[PDB]
Amino acid sequence: YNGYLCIAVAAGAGTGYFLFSWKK
Repeated sequence: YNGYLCIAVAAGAGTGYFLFSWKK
């Protein structure tokens, strides 16, 4: 049930904490 698309990248991006996503 909806387990892909913007999931791998998301989880992959936000795998750790935030990363560049919320670059300091």
